[PDB]
Amino acid sequence: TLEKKVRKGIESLITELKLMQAVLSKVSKVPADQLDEGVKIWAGNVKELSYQMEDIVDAFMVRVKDLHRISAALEEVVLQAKQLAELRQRYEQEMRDTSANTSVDPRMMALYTDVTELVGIEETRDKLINMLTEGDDWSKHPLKTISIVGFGGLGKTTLAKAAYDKIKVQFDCGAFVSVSRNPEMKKVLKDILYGLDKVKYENIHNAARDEKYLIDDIIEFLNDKRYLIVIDDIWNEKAWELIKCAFSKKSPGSRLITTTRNVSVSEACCSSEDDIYRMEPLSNDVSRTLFCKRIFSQEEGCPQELLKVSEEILKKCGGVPLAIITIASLLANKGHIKAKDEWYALLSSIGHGLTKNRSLEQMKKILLFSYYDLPSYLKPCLLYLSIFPEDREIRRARLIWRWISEGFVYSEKQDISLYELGDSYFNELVNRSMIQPIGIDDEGKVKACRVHDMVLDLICSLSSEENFVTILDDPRRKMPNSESKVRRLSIQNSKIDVDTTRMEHMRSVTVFSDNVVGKVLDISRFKVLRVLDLEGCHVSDVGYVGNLLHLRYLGLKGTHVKDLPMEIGKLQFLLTLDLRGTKIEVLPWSVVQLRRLMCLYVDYGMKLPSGIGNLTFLEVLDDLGLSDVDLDFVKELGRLTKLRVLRLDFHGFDQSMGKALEESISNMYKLDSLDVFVNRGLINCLSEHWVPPPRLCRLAFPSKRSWFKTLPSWINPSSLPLLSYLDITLFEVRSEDIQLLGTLPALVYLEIWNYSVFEEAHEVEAPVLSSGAALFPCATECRFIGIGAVPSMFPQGAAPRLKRLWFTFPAKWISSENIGLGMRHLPSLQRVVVDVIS
Amino acid sequence: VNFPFPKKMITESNSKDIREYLASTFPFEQQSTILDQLKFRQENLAELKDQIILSLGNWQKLLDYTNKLDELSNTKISPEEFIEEIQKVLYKVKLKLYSQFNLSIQDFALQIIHSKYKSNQISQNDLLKLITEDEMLKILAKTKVLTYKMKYFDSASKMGINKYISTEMMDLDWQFSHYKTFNDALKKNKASDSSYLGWLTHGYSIKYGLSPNNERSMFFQDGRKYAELYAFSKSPHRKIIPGEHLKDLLAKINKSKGIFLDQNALLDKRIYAFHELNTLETHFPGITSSFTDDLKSNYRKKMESVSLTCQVLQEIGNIHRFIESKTEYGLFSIPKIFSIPIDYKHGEKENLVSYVDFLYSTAHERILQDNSINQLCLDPLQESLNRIKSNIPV
Ligand SMILES: Nc1ncnc2c1ncn2[C@@H]1O[C@H](COP(=O)(O)OP(=O)(O)OP(=O)(O)O)[C@@H](O)[C@H]1O
Repeated sequence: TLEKKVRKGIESLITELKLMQAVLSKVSKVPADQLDEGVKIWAGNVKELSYQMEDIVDAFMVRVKDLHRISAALEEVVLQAKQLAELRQRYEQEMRDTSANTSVDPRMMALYTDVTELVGIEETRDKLINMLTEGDDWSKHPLKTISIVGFGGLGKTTLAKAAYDKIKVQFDCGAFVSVSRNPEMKKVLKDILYGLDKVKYENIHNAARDEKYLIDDIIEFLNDKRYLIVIDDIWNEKAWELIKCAFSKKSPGSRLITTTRNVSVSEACCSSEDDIYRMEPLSNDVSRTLFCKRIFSQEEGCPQELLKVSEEILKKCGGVPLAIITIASLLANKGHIKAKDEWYALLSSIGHGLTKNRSLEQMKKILLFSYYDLPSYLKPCLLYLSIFPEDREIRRARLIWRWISEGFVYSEKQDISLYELGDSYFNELVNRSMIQPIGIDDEGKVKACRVHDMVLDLICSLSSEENFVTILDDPRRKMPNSESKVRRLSIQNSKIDVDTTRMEHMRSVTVFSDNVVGKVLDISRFKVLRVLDLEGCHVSDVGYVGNLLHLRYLGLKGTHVKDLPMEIGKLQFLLTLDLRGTKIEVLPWSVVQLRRLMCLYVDYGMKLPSGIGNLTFLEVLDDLGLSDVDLDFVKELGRLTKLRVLRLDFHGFDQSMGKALEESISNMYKLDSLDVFVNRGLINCLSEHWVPPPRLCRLAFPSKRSWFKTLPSWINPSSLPLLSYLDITLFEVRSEDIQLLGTLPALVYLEIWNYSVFEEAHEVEAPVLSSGAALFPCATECRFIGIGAVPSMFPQGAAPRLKRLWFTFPAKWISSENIGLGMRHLPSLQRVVVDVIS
Repeated sequence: VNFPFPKKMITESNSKDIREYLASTFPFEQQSTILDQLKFRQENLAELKDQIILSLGNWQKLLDYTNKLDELSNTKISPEEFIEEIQKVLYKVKLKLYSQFNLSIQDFALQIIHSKYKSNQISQNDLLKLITEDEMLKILAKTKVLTYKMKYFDSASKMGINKYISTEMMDLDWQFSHYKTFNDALKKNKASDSSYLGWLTHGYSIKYGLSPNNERSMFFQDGRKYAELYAFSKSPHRKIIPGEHLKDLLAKINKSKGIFLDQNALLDKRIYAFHELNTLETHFPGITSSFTDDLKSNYRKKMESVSLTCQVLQEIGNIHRFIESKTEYGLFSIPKIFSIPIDYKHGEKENLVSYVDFLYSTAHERILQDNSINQLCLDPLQESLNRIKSNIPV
């Protein structure tokens, strides 16, 4: 009855949403200069309305007394939407004669810069020249492409022009052509035509034949010649393939150059990683020389008192030959406007307010190009990076879980894990050349990420003009003029103004390495809260969560938590639960009540209550403590057929129940990585008759004191052909085990331990790779412990890619002839030291 | 009293001046010096149940196993079965007054095996086949630290030597002297297991209050730590190009090294950092070998300089535990039959006060001086020198 009216209004509300995200997606596409103020203000208001109705619908969804409150809220929200309709409609004008000319390219006059100005461009121009002109001799090699990927303004067109100016007289044709964000194909092809001959194709921009006949024309003009075309700033490769067909004929002695800001389109070219040309930030010394070239007259030691300021600031740019140009031109209006005071003001300003200046926005457009080219469902992903402090590494897993908990990841295909979707978002951010990845964690993928400095403050500002985040920093010490409409707060070193009076609708809150938490801030006052992040704090009082209903992310890494309340069962909605590094050693029984979850980063010290098989939706479990456990609970683990990554260590169940779990593992088929830890024992878990899950990639083994008797039979190229990681240790060793392992397809990572050599009186033998020729198409990392791997397993045509190798070498083989090295292998196999044994 | 440095000289024809008395006197029979019998435990084998019968009313298993251990003490049993007989109580008991007698059950039972080995009643290979057992390492590494805090911790705190208790110097104690075989015979055959048992021993030592702290220990109480610890113990090139979970360990050890090299900060956490880093260095050599930092910070000699004071203070505390007893010797350590009366002994005037001067001269001979070290070496040594010269006459 009463609830019926509310529920029938909900679908109207969600349609209203869909319309508003439609229009907001439409408006945000255009840069914030061609937009008139009325549209900007209207969009600003509709965004707040969007937040309000998202709040209402989420509240109704989580709840179903409350019906009347929901009714009043929805009614009033409808009222403001209706009012704002005619508030917009009241003031509109046409102004037929408003045709302001389109803005020019901000980075065009940058192309018109003095040759005798750039420094350090050498020893990279030559390298890029001879990485492609080495085949120019014997100018009959098949044509090839060399792309150039980069980010920001590290300088790609500059070097492309440099190579485009030296080696040219030895060519018949050529064309330097640019492409915008949304090109016109006929425009581009006319551009190529005019760049070849300006006589026959003088007014080639006038005629409008079609996309096809002029392609035929350019194809015809390219017979029996070497062209050497270059096309830059191509985005959305679907454009590239159209031009690609224009180069479809055999032409010995030709080639072409490409530049782009996305690596996810360069691999679409040149068919090989050898032809990809990464470009890197300049060195500290070259950057210092360039910085002092501009501001100073001819020498840098004259100040001798702001030097430390100079290298302190210069590292903020890193190596980018755009920031070190911009700041150099900004900071010296005419010979050091003043000393050491505005430098400190500038250093403080970066991070929160440096962008709003003069003669500086002409540079920020070149960086917002990338942000504007993003599709939807990815702008929030990038703007979420402003929460974390300036210089701190960010683990990708934290980002993925935060995104999913926020609600930025969703689909309607039912064939997606909803987690590898987050991985897809992260990899899409990476391949756009706009996040730096580092490390390779235990998941087999990137460890953590870092953000460029000025890009960080730029996205901070972009999130700042709306209320996407809020930062409390002592150089900033700013609060928006409306305490009410605050959603995301990223508390930092500032520990003074921690007022909490007027944020009823508090989407998310986080604290970074502060003792101000708790003693000044109250979280229980937040009626709603999507995610909570408190890692690194020193408080153990988290027992008010029962008053909270909307948590999804709950991070408590390194928190000194002694215990958590029994009333946690009320959190039916939840996605993650990290408890690593806590003092709690037993979980409450009220986890059976939980229903939704995918990850549980728990430590093996804690105790898992019986009844774990209920968590069907669980998707990844880490460091489970398996000691003194009954058999039914052990078999419960095979119930949930959705888990991908599992980590196990144990000391106290080495019985046949180990085999009971061993076949229970195969009940799952979604695995991709596994590892088992056990102390100095024979492996009484895995049998030789047990089918493995079809998908397996890592299968590590952290223990080194334990051992297998021999190589397991169920390891074969037949089953589990997806391995990229081996990590085995066992007692014996066989010259046939290596031959068996050489048949598996990928095996990127290899690490084998021979227990008997390093624990018993045994001599390192020489295993022989008998069958086959290569057995290792792609094995970059290979480690042999206590096993002799001479360089002469095979000629260089066995392991194309192998950067690292480790093995043991007896001193008695020095006088032998089985160590016959001296040649250079195909991979970078020149950096090696061998553990030699007397 | 601000006693100055006792400048003496220990040269030829002077080491045997006093050690000869030490070669036969009641102390130092189970100890040694840095300048370089079974009836005693049998009487305690009789006194094993001095007070168990008093409060048997729960408290019956104590006496039930007491007479069993008494039977096993004097009866002669083949090595192939004596271990099986003695492990019946070892593998049975799980865990205030109760544990006060439970430890004496375990501690006295294990001393029998070493005593029989000293008499060649147990084959060495048989001992090797049982010391490699996983559980007994955990038993010994727990019972040692429990027994030390049973008796010596009550008197260590009052003297002020509680803050300078180091786990790796525990075998030097006269009571804990049988551990020398368990150490050397084990390291000769399975050297890795020696560092293994030491790594466990310090781990239990941290969380029993020997070296307490409010923050967690990222180096112990986790098997995965020993994975990398043993991985680098074999390949000497796994630390130059380390994998993950090893940059973390380096980041937590070099931070503590900088803490140790610091000057102003609070001293208790220097003590904690020392008792960690020295353990890791002695058990896992070449684990903090920062070849650049140590040379320009004199770290290699600074660690030895601050280490020597611990043995010096241990010997001074031993002398203090000797002077008043002539129970600071510890409960269940000295039987009442072999007890020491209150009368002053004439041999003390020639072999104790003189030996103190020799000890302090040996302490003040090759220790480097640094203001950071002076807070760690000069100040405690001077405090001990002041304290030792205010109690010898009385
Ligand atoms: N060695 C250098 N010395 C001086 N300025 C340099 C140097 N290298 C690059 N620059 C500057 O960097 C900019 C070059 O930009 P770049 O070549 O990256 O442009 P792009 O390929 O069109 O695209 P984007 O800037 O988006 O990557 C210009 O401002 C140029 O003056």
